[PDB]
Amino acid sequence: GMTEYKLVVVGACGVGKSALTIQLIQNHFVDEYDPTIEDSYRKQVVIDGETCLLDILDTAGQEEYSAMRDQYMRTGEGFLCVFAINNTKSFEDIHHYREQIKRVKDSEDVPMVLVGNKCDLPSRTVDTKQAQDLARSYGIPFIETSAKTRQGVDDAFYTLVREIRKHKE
Ligand SMILES: *CCC(=O)N1CCN(c2ncnc3cc(-c4ccccc4F)c(Cl)cc23)CC1
Ligand SMILES: Nc1nc2c(ncn2[C@@H]2O[C@H](COP(=O)(O)OP(=O)(O)O)[C@@H](O)[C@H]2O)c(=O)[nH]1
Ligand SMILES: [Mg+2]
Repeated sequence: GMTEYKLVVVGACGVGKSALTIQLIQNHFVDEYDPTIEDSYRKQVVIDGETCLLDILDTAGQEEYSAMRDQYMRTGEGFLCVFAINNTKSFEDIHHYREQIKRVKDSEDVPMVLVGNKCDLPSRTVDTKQAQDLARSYGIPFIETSAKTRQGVDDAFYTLVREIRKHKE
């Protein structure tokens, strides 16, 4: 039976949670995506030779009950924590997101990956070393991505699957 990995993409508004998710799934870059739209996507991929199904929730601004969000929080196995490299505040927000994840799973050891998105942009205010230092502190990988050019998009989600596989075994 095909293994499924339940992934949840989190981070502050505008960092590119949706654009990352839509790029991985539909192979195009979206200029606007309703920041209030929270949806789940599936895709069949092969990762290190294992055919498997990514089940991804793109979190958003939800003042309303989502039965589907409840299930991904309860049963999600890995988190993509996204900030944007031209948004210092979104980088400062990461710690908040990591603490929420630990609380949701009631553990210090939750599979997650730090993603620095929008690295196609020149106006960079969060440098790579800051992000590596934070990732090293958390004990998690750090990947630089561009939802616009596709740089690191497969790598970020695939690295997350690999962290989940290690968590299992
Ligand atoms: C621009 C709209 C958008 O993308 N968002 C608005 C809501 N966000 C938000 N703000 C603060 N705190 C959180 C915390 C969570 C969260 C809860 C539990 C576990 C993991 C986790 F990330 C989420 Cl999903 C969104 C938050 C950002 C998204
Ligand atoms: N240049 C550039 N723009 C991006 C990138 N990712 C997202 N954006 C833009 O940033 C805005 C916010 O993206 P969105 O995915 O809605 O952020 P979200 O609220 O976290 O899901 C959108 O207009 C995207 O077109 C990127 O990697 N590079
Ligand atoms: Mg969005």
